Amino acid sequence: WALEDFEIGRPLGKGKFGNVYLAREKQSKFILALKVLFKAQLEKAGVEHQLRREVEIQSHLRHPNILRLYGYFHDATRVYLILEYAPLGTVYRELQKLSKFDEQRTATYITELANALSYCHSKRVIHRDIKPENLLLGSAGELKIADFGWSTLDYLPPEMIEGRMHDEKVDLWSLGVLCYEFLVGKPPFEANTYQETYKRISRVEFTFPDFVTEGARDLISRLLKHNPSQRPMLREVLEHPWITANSS
Ligand SMILES: CC(=O)N1CCN(C(=O)Cc2ccc(Nc3ncc(F)c(Nc4ccc(C(=O)Nc5ccccc5Cl)cc4)n3)cc2)CC1
Repeated sequence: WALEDFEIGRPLGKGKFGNVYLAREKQSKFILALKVLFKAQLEKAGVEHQLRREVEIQSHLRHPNILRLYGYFHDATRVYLILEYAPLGTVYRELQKLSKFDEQRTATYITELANALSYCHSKRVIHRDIKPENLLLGSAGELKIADFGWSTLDYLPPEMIEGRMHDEKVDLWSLGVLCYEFLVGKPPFEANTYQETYKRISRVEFTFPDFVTEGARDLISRLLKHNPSQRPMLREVLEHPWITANSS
């Protein structure tokens, strides 16, 4: 494949490593997404092997709630990734529109995530940074995870900011933060400065608005335990009463 094989549309967003553009395959007129990463920019970060980790990951890993990488190619100065196109966009933007999701919507998202993350883990794959700007939406409103790593302190667990050994439990922490932000509208450790957020995350200082229900409080509080070992398994998250309360 090559750049001349596609019609490029408007950009969809991002900026640091690569922008991601609307694309159309010239032959089929089928819609898909196209990421442009810069080779030199990748070499300075030293993440070139992490880009290869993705290409190797994507040849094995398939899940309805994870974006398919269809293929890849490269010219003299760029690396192009032929991605699946999530036509409803990023969860980040939905959260700005709706300000906050309701329980039934949050519970569905978290289940889709727990199923996704459960699959990833069982094949020795830890996602690093699940956050709203890395979560996309399918045509049926379903959660789709972009990226993995190549991988703001807001979603990082205490082990990572405090420089400790880390596990797949980092993803369980993120899920907790992601659940809180969904329900209340803002992340639980939000502060004015790096120093506060660090302190707050380190010490797990967060509180709940009165409206958050007992069940959601419980699930989130389990996920945001400082001790990673004390956090639940994805099995237990899927079998939590609040999750299985908010499901058909
Ligand atoms: C309601 C409505 O009319 N909408 C929904 C809101 N909306 C959008 O979200 C724009 C939008 C539309 C479609 C996509 N689809 C998609 N396809 C494949 C991809 F690989 C992909 N990857 C991206 C694309 C963009 C971003 C991104 O901008 N993230 C981000 C980074 C920093 C700050 C904020 C954000 Cl959202 C992250 C991942 N995006 C991504 C964005 C415009 C259209």
